[PDB]
Amino acid sequence: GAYKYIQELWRKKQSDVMRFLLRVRCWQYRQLSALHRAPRPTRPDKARRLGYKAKQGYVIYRIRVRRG
Amino acid sequence: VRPKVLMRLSKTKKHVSRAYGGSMCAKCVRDRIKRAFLIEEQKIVVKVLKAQAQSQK
Amino acid sequence: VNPLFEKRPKNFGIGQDIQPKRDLTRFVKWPRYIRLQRQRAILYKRLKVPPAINQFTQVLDRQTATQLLKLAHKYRPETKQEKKQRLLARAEKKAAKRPPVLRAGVNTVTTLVENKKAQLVVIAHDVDPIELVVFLPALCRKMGVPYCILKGKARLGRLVHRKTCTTVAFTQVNSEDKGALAKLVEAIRTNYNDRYDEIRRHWGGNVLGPKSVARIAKLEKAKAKE
Amino acid sequence: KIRTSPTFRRPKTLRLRRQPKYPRKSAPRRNKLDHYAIIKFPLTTESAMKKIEDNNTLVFIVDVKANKHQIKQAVKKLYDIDVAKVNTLIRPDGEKKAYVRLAPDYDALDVANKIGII
Amino acid sequence: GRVIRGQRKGAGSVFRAHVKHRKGAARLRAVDFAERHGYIKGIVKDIIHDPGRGAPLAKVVFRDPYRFKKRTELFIAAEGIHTGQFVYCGKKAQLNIGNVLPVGTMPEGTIVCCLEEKPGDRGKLARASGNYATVISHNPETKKTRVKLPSGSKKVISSANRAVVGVVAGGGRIDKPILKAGRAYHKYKAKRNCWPRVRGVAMNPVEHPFGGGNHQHIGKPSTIRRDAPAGRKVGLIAARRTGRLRGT
RNA sequence: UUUUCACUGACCCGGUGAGGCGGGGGGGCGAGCCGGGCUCUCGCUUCUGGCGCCAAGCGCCCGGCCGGCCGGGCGCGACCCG
RNA sequence: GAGAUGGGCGAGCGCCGUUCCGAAGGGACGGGCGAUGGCCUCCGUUGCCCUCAGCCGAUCGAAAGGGAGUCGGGUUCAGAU
Ligand SMILES: [Mg+2]
Ligand SMILES: [Mg+2]
Ligand SMILES: [Mg+2]
Ligand SMILES: [Mg+2]
Ligand SMILES: [Mg+2]
Ligand SMILES: [Mg+2]
Ligand SMILES: [Mg+2]
Repeated sequence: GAYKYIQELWRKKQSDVMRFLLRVRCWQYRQLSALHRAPRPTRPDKARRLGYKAKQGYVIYRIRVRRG
Repeated sequence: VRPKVLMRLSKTKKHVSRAYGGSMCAKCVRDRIKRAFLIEEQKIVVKVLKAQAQSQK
Repeated sequence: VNPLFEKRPKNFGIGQDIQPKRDLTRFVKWPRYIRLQRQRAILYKRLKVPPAINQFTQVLDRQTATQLLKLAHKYRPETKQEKKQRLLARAEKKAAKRPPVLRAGVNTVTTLVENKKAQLVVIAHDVDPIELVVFLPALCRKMGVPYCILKGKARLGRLVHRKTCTTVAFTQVNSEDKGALAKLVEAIRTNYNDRYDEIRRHWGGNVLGPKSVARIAKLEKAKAKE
Repeated sequence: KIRTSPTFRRPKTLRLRRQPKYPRKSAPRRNKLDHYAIIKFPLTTESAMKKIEDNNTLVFIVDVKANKHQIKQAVKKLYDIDVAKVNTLIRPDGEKKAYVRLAPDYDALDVANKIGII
Repeated sequence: GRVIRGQRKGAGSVFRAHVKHRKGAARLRAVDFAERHGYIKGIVKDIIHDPGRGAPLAKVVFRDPYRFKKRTELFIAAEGIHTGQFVYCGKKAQLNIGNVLPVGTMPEGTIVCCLEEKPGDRGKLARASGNYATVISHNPETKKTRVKLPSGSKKVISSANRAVVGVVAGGGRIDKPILKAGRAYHKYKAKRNCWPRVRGVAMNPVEHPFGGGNHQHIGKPSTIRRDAPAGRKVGLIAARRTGRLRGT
């Protein structure tokens, strides 16, 4: 299953691959607004293990919180 | 008359029979005509002198 | 011709005559979403893309892609209406073999790869989280099965009757297609499986803008002159 | 196509028109402000009598939601007479008095006789 | 204690400027292709006085080079400009009073008014009555020039920014002494509510760090440090020196 | 590890109705070199309180009625790539 | 001067902000396409395409400011341009 591989990728957040991904995604979400609807979950494995299913009636909202 | 009274009035009473009639005084109208003609004439002169100089060079 | 007819040329000098309506598409204030989706590509050109992602840019050439698609067209999964017809036919025959087919889906393909039941693997290059398939080429190389990168998850999902599919795999083929498949497999293996060392050490990106490189070229040319 | 303006405007899209799969309400409401409910009773004071005798007018008290057009139509419907003009005011009590002048060929005395005020 | 008035001035309740009868913000022409490469000419139509500003303003009419219109702009009037004059804005407009052109093309020693502090800013420096700036020297590489501001400071700016040629009109306004509080009152009524200044020593200690005492005396050094909190930072603010000047 | 210099892609400032930005071609003027090429420059508006938009013209297609009459489309004019 | 939408901030009720980080126009001289009524003449109501098009920002804010248009005589007990 690919979900386990994705799990270890997201556990290895410190590598150069994940550093590139987090940099790019953070820049993009920063350009976007503070409250918008994501068409798809960015981490399907994590959403699924939190309780998400690819059905009708499930929605994902990507939102930004000022830090500190 | 007041601005909204001019709806009732007719065009003849509102303006005068001339170019720019009822919008600019006759003095400045004739000055504008003379200015236009003289500027065009000097433009022709400058063009012909420039072309003659270019031909000479 | 009428002597009245005469050209009236327009002089578009500075401050002389009103400029014509020319193309302004390079200076339009585009909306935010267009601006974002273009600047993301610009940053992908700018930043040094790690090889794990850069490997998806080097893609299968057009002729081999066409041959792969025309071979795979013979094994598209059946449609819902075809399955309904098969259900009616089997009910009729009972009241009166499983042919080989493409295996679509990243989980199916990865389990087939790690079980060694796939004769080649087709991978999309533009999965919008790349991490769904970024691991796959290394897995396929280690297990030995050949793998290829095909331009377009949309065209890949056209084979199945779905909007999009990330990856598909050939598990088994037919006698009339063994030779064509073998030739395709060997071409793909030469291009992808055997080059994996420089694929894995091939960094990407790290290219400057056109104006930047132009001014650097001007500077170096001046330096070379003196 | 080439762009001639440096601005981007939202393109005009097709706006489809409402077709309800079922009416929101079961039936249209009943007009509760009809001719009978718009006129309450005619005044019978000395001022009213003087007006009906002299100015050929009829004095009525109507409800506060009536306008001159509705009052004129209601008088025409109820009493089968022609109406020239209507004056209206709201009394300090809250009722809205109406002065209804009739066409010159009707007689306000006769209209009052038939309506029942005298 | 209580919040002092210099500290109250920040909220701008009754201390905002009076700007109803002002005629607009005086700005230079916007940067475009025409003035970046060549030049365009505009007619001077009126010379107006706006409230609150000593220098007069000029209303200059240009024609749009991209569509059939006429663009009207309000400038800081330089000395000697008259209505009906022609003024030329651009990179290659000849150097004479009234015209605006970048400081990178004028010869050194040129007197300049309504200088532009950064390119595109449309004029920020030397725009009060009777003031001007002077081009000092050019740096052909790095595209920078040195100018002398009316306060005497020498500043380095990019040579790609425009600037009016000449000196701002209305010089010597300070020469005439205001003789009466009436004239002073009329002066500051057109600017803001700040005129009738009340001394700190005349106040109460709850109201000012100087107020109080049986004698009107400050009672503490008038020079306060730069890093003093608001409500204490009064007097001579971080004075390098004090007293009557003796020499330069 | 640090100092300086340099770059731009995060980040920040300004202007605009985000209207001509960077290269290459083309053309004019000289200068130096033997009709040809190389380096450099510029490309159209400064006597006057006037006017200036909604293309003239050229080339190529097609439509309608009877070579004649009416009415359309495309490109150049307004260089090409980013 | 007050005040929404966008945006930003805020544990939160909400606040800042008034053109500022918005794809901010539902209009039209006119031509064509397709349907309709009126003696389908010519026009009108029309849906689409072609073409044209900036607002200083929704909205509130004066019975002394801006703001077309009524005067004379008579009449009641108490109302009169
Ligand atoms: Mg007249
Ligand atoms: Mg005061
Ligand atoms: Mg005291
Ligand atoms: Mg104290
Ligand atoms: Mg508010
Ligand atoms: Mg009023
Ligand atoms: Mg009034």
